[PDB]
Amino acid sequence: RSRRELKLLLLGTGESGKSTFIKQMRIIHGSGYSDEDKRGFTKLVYQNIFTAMQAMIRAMDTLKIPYKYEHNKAHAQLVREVDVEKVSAFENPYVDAIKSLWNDPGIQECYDRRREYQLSDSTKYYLNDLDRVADPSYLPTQQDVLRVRVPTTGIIEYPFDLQSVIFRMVDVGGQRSERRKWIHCFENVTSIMFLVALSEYDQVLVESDNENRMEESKALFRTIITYPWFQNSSVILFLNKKDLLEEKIMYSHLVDYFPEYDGPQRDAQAAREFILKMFVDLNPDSDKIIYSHFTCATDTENIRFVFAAVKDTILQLNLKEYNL
Amino acid sequence: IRKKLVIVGDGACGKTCLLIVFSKDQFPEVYVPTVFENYVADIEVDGKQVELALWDTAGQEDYDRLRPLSYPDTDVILMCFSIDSPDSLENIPEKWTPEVKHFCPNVPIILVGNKKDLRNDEHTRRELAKMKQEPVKPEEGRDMANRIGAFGYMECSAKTKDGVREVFEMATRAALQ
Amino acid sequence: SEEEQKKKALERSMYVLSELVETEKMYVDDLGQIVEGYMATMAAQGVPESLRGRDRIVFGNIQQIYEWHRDYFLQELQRCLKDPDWLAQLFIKHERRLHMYVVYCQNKPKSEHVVSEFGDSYFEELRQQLGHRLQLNDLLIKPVQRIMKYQLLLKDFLKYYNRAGMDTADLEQAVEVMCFVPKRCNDMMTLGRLRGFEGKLTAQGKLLGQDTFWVTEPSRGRERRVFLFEQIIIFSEALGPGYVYKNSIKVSCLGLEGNLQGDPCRFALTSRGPEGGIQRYVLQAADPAISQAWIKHVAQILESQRDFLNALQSPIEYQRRESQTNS
Ligand SMILES: Nc1nc2c(ncn2[C@@H]2O[C@H](COP(=O)(O)OP(=O)(O)O)[C@@H](O)[C@H]2O)c(=O)[nH]1
Ligand code: ALF
Ligand SMILES: [Mg+2]
Repeated sequence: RSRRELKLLLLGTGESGKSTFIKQMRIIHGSGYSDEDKRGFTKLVYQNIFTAMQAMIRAMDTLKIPYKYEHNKAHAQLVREVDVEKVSAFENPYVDAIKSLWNDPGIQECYDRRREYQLSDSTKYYLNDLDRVADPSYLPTQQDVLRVRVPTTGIIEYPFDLQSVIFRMVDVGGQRSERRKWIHCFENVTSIMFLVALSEYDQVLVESDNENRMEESKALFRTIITYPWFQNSSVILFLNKKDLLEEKIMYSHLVDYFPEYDGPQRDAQAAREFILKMFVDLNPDSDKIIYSHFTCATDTENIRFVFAAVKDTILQLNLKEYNL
Repeated sequence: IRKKLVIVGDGACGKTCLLIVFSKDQFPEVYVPTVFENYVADIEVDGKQVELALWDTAGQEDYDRLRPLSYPDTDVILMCFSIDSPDSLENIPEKWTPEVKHFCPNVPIILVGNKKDLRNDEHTRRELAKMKQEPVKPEEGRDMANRIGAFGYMECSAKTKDGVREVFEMATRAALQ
Repeated sequence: SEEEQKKKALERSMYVLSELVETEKMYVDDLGQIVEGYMATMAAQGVPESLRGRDRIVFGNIQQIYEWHRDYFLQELQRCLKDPDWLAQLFIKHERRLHMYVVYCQNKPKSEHVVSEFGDSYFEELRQQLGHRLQLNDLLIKPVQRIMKYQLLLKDFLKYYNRAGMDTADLEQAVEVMCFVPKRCNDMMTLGRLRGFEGKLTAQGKLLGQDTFWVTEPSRGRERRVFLFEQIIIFSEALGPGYVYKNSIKVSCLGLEGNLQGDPCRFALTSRGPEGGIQRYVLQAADPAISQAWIKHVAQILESQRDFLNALQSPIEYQRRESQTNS
């Protein structure tokens, strides 16, 4: 009559690192990524570059940014015409064009103002290091595989055997679009891992562009925590994308988006400390702790340490509560 | 040599008061308490230093399946009812006995009649006469004990302390057999 | 000759409140005998080979209960001694937490079978190493008793404290709530004999209700006992007691159409899932007043559940709403 299994929901706004957690939890406790496994992702690395570039190429027009080097007008046309769902090779009519566009101070000016449109986060990581990708003998590094972006529309569950205990790790959608489905995997939930992207504080939602991306991560949180099937289930808050906040907080200031924050500017820490405070205060039940951790999901060795400590708490609880 | 005594009866039929008088040797100090946490007491009958454990079922009386958790490995049951309440004499063969002899088969029962002093009191006679009833006489309680087949019928009162010791002296010697 | 008895209401009630508060302490430390005595000692010394596979089954979830009482509930009862008006609101507050008593009660019959058979020649040893007056099987009843003594202590506050204010409404719910918890615990013993259902009955939310229905579907007539939890509804065959699983419908895919083709006694429940097919069961009831009851309540569980979803898809909007409900 054994019961050695434990469901965990990953939840939160889209683009907050739910899938990337599952990748690291695979790297750490699963079968790693092999060379053949990586070569599968090349198509998607290749794709992401176009997604990102086309994204800006359109931003130029939208925000009336002028291209500095006339010859890029062509380049930007050619690239914007490309169908991203069919792209499966980085060949040179384009490889040069995307390189030239990335180099135009006009596109960078546009990229510096990325807040004002929907561009992905690993654009820099890739578009800076084009020459490596563009190589005909490219084979994605585990970090490249960690930084790709295949957006989820489906509840795919991922089990992981770990010290004779199985943790069944659920990966849900993120955009308003998907959240209906979430309720079908609310079944025997032991703990709610909720992700917030620290660097969201200055952006607006992809689906509805009047509304601050943290304002909504915040709303969602309180909305889930409230729900009465989660009162017998712990909640663990992973404030993600710290590395991005640390670099972002030097230009874009918090207080302009959240004026309640009375701390200093360009202070990487003081900010996240406050952001954490926002969320932990929305905890309603005063007899229940609401565990928190600052994470960078593309840092395997940071995530190794975090989930390590998270388990020894999750186990600690569910032992006392006679679920094991 | 330890034994296990569980008490049983209707609400406010002097279950909790009876155990306080024995475990202290004193009346509750004019504040009738509610919780008597399980008390191992040192009694001595026929020269045998018994350490009889006392379990109260105070409140657990509207909950059919929960009482059965207090009954295993039991060696004696101080089943009782209040003298000042013939409605408590009604449930002895109706609710209690049938339940008891299932969860504790062949294990002895001591019927006890609590608050004998409230038989004589005129304030509890005029109160009962309204309900077209009367205080249960002893020649009704004995016939009940026979009918259900108890180890021995006894009477006492928590205010007097009278027959309180002698009921447990019976409850101890019964725990032997 | 009137107000001198209104002040006699207070003192007499403070004795009852102070019993609760001072018994909540002796209970905490009596659980502290269980948790950090018998379980701590057994962890340090070692687990017996006869009892190795069943270490936990003895102590149930008692560790969860202890640490709640010790580190939160007791402390709040101490605040209630110097603020007795605050007490009623507190017993409502934590209706959900007392679920831990259900899991313990259900896993109590198992202790006796794991204790009274396996290691009684072992608990003699630990009882004499620690040195308690009370044998293990005495301390492991404390909560079972304690949860049905909360209905009592509050019921006595209601007698004496009716005169010291007309917020018997705060204490009306407070007592109500604190009888329902022992009701669930009592009911969840019988429903522990549910064979042939994968999933823990305990963590399927509150057992709201249960009743007997005749269950058609396009026909296959059959008398069945229908349990209704917040997360699920179970169809079961009664064995006159003790029950067997037959079909389920999780509330996550539940649907309802009441008063079928005119009839007050008939409704239908429908299961439409993302991955499964479409099932549809017609429940016909005995007392029409039992049918109607169920429609109302299920049609509600749904109404609020379809609120939740709409709020997931629009969470900031729905928390502007709820912030102005609060204020
Ligand atoms: N630089 C950086 N990028 C991240 C971090 N977490 C996620 N990303 C990137 O952001 C994108 C979103 O990740 P994903 O897990 O798919 O988001 P999801 O929709 O919540 O599941 C991915 O392309 C990741 O490479 C982080 O901590 N730092
Ligand atoms: F925005 Al997602 F998986 F939640 F791509
Ligand atoms: Mg994803």
